[PDB]
Amino acid sequence: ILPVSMTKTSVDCTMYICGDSTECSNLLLQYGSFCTQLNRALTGIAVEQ
Amino acid sequence: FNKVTLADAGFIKQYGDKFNGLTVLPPLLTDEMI
Amino acid sequence: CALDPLSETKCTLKSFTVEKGIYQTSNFRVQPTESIVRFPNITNLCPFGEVFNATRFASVYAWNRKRISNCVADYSVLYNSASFSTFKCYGVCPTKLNDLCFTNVYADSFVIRGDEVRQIAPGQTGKIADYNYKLPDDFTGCVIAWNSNNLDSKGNYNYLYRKPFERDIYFPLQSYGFQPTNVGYQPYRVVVLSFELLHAPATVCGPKKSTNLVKNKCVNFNFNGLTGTGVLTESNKKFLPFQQFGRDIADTTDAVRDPQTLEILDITPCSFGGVSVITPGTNTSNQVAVLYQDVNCTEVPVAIHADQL
Amino acid sequence: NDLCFTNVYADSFVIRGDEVRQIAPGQTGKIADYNYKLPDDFTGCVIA
Amino acid sequence: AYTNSFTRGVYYPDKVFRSSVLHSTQDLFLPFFSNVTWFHAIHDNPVLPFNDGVYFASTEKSNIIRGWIFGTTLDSKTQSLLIVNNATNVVIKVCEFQFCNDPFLGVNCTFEYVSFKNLREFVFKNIDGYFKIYSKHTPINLVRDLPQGFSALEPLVDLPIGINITRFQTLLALHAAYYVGYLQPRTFLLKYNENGTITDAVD
Amino acid sequence: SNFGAISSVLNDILSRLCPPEAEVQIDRLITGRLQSLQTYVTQQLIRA
Repeated sequence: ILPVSMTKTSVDCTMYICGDSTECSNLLLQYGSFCTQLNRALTGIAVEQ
Repeated sequence: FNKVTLADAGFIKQYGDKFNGLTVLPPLLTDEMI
Repeated sequence: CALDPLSETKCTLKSFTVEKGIYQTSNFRVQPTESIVRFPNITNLCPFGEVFNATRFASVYAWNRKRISNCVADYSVLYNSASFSTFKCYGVCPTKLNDLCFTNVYADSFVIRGDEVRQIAPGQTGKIADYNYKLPDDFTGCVIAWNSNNLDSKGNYNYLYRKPFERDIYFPLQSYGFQPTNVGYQPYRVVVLSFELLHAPATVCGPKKSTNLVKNKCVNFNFNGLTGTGVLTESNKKFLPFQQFGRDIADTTDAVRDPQTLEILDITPCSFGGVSVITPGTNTSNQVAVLYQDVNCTEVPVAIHADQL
Repeated sequence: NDLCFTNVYADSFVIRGDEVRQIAPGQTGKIADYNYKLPDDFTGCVIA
Repeated sequence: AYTNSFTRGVYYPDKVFRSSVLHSTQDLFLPFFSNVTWFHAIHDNPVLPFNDGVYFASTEKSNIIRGWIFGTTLDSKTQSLLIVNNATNVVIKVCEFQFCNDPFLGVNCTFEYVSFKNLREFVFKNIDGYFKIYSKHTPINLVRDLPQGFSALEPLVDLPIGINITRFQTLLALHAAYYVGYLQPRTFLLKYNENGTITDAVD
Repeated sequence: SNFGAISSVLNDILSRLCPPEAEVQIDRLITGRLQSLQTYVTQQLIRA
């Protein structure tokens, strides 16, 4: 028996961190491209499965 | 296929249809294509 | 970026060329939403007209505690009042008190020397705070203090001084020399409001009018001071009769009971970042297709709020 | 003295001394609503 | 007498719906597999300490147990919580009562409120001066003992009374059996089913 | 989790506080939730 794939998770990091708050979403932009590179990493993991 | 099972939150609580930005995407090849 | 799915994609990628593929897109779409407000049906007004106007407040060695409950609470009248020299708040900011709503509120009230008002803050150290009126270091509440040199000075040695909210009675008991000619040695009256924010039914709630209830649209809601932005949908969750709110695996609020009509509403966030855009290269075409991730096609206009797009 | 602005504005007026407590960026109260509110991100000095 | 309480005395920790989830909570709970002091109401009602809080249960066919008293001195020096069901509704007071030498119900004040074959279970705790009451009722078929099984007690009422309680007593109808256990600061894992109902726990 | 904020619920902070302090409490939740996601994505990359 061999593992071949795992579950293709996707996390919308703005909705995880800020939960539909505009006030938080404007503060989360001050952290720059941390959120887009988390989505980029999980997309690469998911496409790789 | 019967010997591997889910009991998780989730995973099973999402996959059985959670809304905190997390989602599970389907595989490209369906189990029927595999 | 709000124009169309290709523009949302170009803004997701920070790029004017888009290469051939399927792109999971960050939101950017315009998000107009209407406010909704709900509170229990009650018509009493809270007794601040007693608490802030009593003939004498207590001595600070044995301060008096009033429970406020089952009433509409006009904190805006207190905050507009010229009577108060300082009006601190901790864990709440006073402007929000009229939107916010509590299970009970406790007023503690007494007289102190004016220099001692600085000691009435969370977890403070000093010859009143550490000895006979300690506030919690996690105190949520407002401290309202003013010179009473016209009311309480004569001096008036009938005013006396000696854990969080502890009361205790040879003794270290001492008196204040309150005379009209005293600036820090004046008497100051004070009231401290402590807010009971527990998840039991609220009974002390600001004078803000409850709206009609809007289902199946993205709304900026408030139920008993519990706010959020979300779609409200009536739901089949079997709440037990004591339960007022419902929570997800995340312990985030997943449902609420309306305080005026005892129906259960699920809450769903409005965002929908579950969009992917299928494109050939922009060198090939500006034509795209959109995948709305795990939604039924009849539900797409409702999932994305297409009438607001 | 090491610093060089594009414009400077002096806001000049009289209030009761007790109300000088209200003239700060994050402050609230009747001065800080009905007649003189600072920006919550204000850069400058308050002299009284 | 004593008996070992099994998985009994668990209650809903908060006024929140949760469903299809395992939830860890820390609160004053009666420990699992723990000794509860057992008394007959037929053939007495002594004073007990309150400790951090009390679990109380009665096994019944008769409604002989009808109320409770809580306080410190129980002698009119200070407020004391009195709870009685008058066989029509619950009545509650916190007055400075001067109680009888051997209190029973015949066959200053501040706060006041008005609303074997069966088992009635109750929990009393006094956190931050809120006297919280939880409740459950079930059929049974055993005169001796509490049942070996699980059911969660749900909120009866909450009273903002502020008494510094340290002692307790029950009240009987006079011209059945009951059990007393003490709550302790414990972590429990609670099993909320699809109907949002606590169906099991781990101490 | 609180991550040192007054509440783990982002809507408590927004319903109780005004912007100068709400931004300080939200930045603790942003920092901890962003670290919670970075820890998950890092361990999913190693697991992948």
